[PDB]
Amino acid sequence: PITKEEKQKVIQEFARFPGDTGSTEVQVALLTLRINRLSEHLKVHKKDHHSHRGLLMMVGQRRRLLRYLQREDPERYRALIEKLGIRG
Amino acid sequence: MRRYEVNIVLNPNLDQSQLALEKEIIQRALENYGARVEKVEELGLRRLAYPIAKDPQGYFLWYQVEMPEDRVNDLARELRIRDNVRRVMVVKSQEPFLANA
Amino acid sequence: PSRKAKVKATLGEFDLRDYRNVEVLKRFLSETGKILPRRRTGLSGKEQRILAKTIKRARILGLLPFTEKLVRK
Amino acid sequence: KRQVASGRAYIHASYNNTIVTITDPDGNPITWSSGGVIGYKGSRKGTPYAAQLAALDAAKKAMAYGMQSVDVIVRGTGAGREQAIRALQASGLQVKSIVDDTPVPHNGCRPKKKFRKAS
RNA sequence: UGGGAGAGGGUGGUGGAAUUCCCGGAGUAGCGGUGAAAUGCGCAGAUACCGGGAGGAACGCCGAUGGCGAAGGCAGCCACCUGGUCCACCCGUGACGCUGAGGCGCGAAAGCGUGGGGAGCAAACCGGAUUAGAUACCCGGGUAGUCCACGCCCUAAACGAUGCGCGCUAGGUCUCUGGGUCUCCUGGGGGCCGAAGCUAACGCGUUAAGCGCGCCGCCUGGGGAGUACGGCCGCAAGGC
Ligand SMILES: [K+]
Ligand SMILES: [K+]
Ligand SMILES: [K+]
Ligand SMILES: [Mg+2]
Ligand SMILES: [Mg+2]
Ligand SMILES: [Mg+2]
Ligand SMILES: [Mg+2]
Ligand SMILES: [Mg+2]
Ligand SMILES: [Mg+2]
Ligand SMILES: [Mg+2]
Ligand SMILES: [Mg+2]
Ligand SMILES: [Mg+2]
Ligand SMILES: [Mg+2]
Ligand SMILES: [Mg+2]
Ligand SMILES: [Mg+2]
Ligand SMILES: [Mg+2]
Ligand SMILES: [Mg+2]
Ligand SMILES: [Mg+2]
Ligand SMILES: [Mg+2]
Ligand SMILES: [Mg+2]
Ligand SMILES: [Mg+2]
Ligand SMILES: [Mg+2]
Ligand SMILES: [Mg+2]
Ligand SMILES: [Mg+2]
Ligand SMILES: [Mg+2]
Ligand SMILES: [Mg+2]
Ligand SMILES: [Mg+2]
Ligand SMILES: [Mg+2]
Ligand SMILES: [Mg+2]
Ligand SMILES: [Mg+2]
Ligand SMILES: [Mg+2]
Ligand SMILES: [Mg+2]
Ligand SMILES: [Mg+2]
Ligand SMILES: [Mg+2]
Ligand SMILES: [Mg+2]
Ligand SMILES: [Mg+2]
Ligand SMILES: [Mg+2]
Ligand SMILES: [Mg+2]
Ligand SMILES: [Mg+2]
Ligand SMILES: [Mg+2]
Ligand SMILES: [Mg+2]
Ligand SMILES: [Mg+2]
Ligand SMILES: [Mg+2]
Ligand SMILES: [Mg+2]
Ligand SMILES: [Mg+2]
Ligand SMILES: [Mg+2]
Repeated sequence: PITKEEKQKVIQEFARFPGDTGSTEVQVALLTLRINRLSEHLKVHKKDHHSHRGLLMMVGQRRRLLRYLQREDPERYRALIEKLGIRG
Repeated sequence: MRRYEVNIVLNPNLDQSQLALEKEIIQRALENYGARVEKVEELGLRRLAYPIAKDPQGYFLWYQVEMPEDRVNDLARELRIRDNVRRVMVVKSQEPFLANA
Repeated sequence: PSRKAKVKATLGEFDLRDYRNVEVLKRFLSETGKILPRRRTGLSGKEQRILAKTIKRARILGLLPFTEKLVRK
Repeated sequence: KRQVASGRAYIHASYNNTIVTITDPDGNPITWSSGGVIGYKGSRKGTPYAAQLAALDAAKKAMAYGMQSVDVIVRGTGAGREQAIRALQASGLQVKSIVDDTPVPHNGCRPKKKFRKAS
């Protein structure tokens, strides 16, 4: 699972400023953490389709936010990505 | 790590030696698997509600511990390898949900 | 009718999650290993649901029975 | 012939027959009867009277072996169960106790169609 | 951020009840089955009873009128891995939203392929009865299959036969699950009865079939026909 600390880590590592918890980057970073974990969970347990639907929603929610960034601040977008190493 | 509660029922016909030789490997395996023993109880002999292993009784053990979850299954898998060990029930600890209180 | 008394009212402060206290747990099984119904246990949807879990655990351990013989008929 | 005195009486009631078996204090049969053992050959075996008779045949044949007191154990739910019990009680044998031990699965094997349609 | 309930999903373990078979004991003439019977099983000793073992499949009571899931669906118990979701605080972002042709994935049962496994059940099938006949209903047997692993198939009365989202419009009553200053208020579900209103009626009624806006799907008398042709998909059966 994802431990509170494990989580608090990314939140710091990505927050635009102190106390920032709801940024597009923070959210995209958190989703990216969950996604990757679940993706690992599914490399094994390939028959766990109910959980795969959760993966599908996450990935969707992500592209959606990222889409917003690209449209709002083309830079932060390129930076958020390069940093996370998303897409590819 | 997480807090568990190992339950072990073993042959009720063991001389002080055999009983200690089992508790030996029990205590051992635990250590070998990160079983930090917070507490313990040994109500020993008790009248089973039904015969387990043809025997109308069993000798009980109990250990409140903390260990690497990913090994809780292996730990218990191990405890079972014994012949004198007739039951192994590990359980994630829980706040006592009182009632009628 | 189901009015002999509810097993809950007949008890004191007890932990529903204690799968070893066969002393009280046993008072929740019928004249057979059968788990008593809420109409008789006096417990609630949630309490009753935890009892079951606990009882079954005690049954696996050997502390409680799965079934008993009726004595009459 | 072996002298046993006290033992067990097993009533296997069903919708087609009643078969009684008397055994020593630890399960080994001494004698037995059933609607077929006595006269009745087909449908009649199920009837309670047949049960009554078989029950008596069982006890009688058992007293020869020196039986006196029995511990009854009922299995089955047939049209004739309760009669075999009243039969043994008036048979002479002393009914020390009665216990229903009809087996019931905790849901194991798919029943015959005849016993399904049961939600 | 802090908490909660849950047969939500995947994996590995493990428990007891019962059935069948095998071994031992004891015991003897029938058992079984039906409306009644017979086929069948039993002196190579069955049925009924006790003890031991093997194996597969399912999970009694608790279960509800209950819970969870997008649907299909999901009930011993334990551990791990994992999805969704509800509540409180009012903390962060700042319209980032809704719907959704096509695409992609999931999709009960039966069925297919390869390899396993088979207790019980059981299409076909082999017999016994019934009957005017009885290619049925009832009875004795019984193969595929039902179970597992991998691939396929993609259908259903897949139903609430009610597409998704949001806003608005009395209340009473029961219930599940949170929070509260725990008469009872609050939030999210599950039922029932009902204001206004709607409806051909039946009924629906804050879980709309009411009053509205957004987007998708679909209908246009019955038969021919979900057929023919064509295309796509499928090993096939067949599907669209
Ligand atoms: K014969
Ligand atoms: K009307
Ligand atoms: K065609
Ligand atoms: Mg008969
Ligand atoms: Mg579950
Ligand atoms: Mg068995
Ligand atoms: Mg034998
Ligand atoms: Mg046969
Ligand atoms: Mg013969
Ligand atoms: Mg013959
Ligand atoms: Mg002979
Ligand atoms: Mg046996
Ligand atoms: Mg076998
Ligand atoms: Mg639901
Ligand atoms: Mg359904
Ligand atoms: Mg969860
Ligand atoms: Mg704020
Ligand atoms: Mg601002
Ligand atoms: Mg959509
Ligand atoms: Mg769009
Ligand atoms: Mg399917
Ligand atoms: Mg299938
Ligand atoms: Mg197959
Ligand atoms: Mg096969
Ligand atoms: Mg059959
Ligand atoms: Mg006719
Ligand atoms: Mg004929
Ligand atoms: Mg048949
Ligand atoms: Mg329906
Ligand atoms: Mg209501
Ligand atoms: Mg409500
Ligand atoms: Mg409510
Ligand atoms: Mg009106
Ligand atoms: Mg009308
Ligand atoms: Mg009218
Ligand atoms: Mg109404
Ligand atoms: Mg509406
Ligand atoms: Mg309408
Ligand atoms: Mg639509
Ligand atoms: Mg159409
Ligand atoms: Mg036409
Ligand atoms: Mg047509
Ligand atoms: Mg068709
Ligand atoms: Mg083709
Ligand atoms: Mg082709
Ligand atoms: Mg077809």
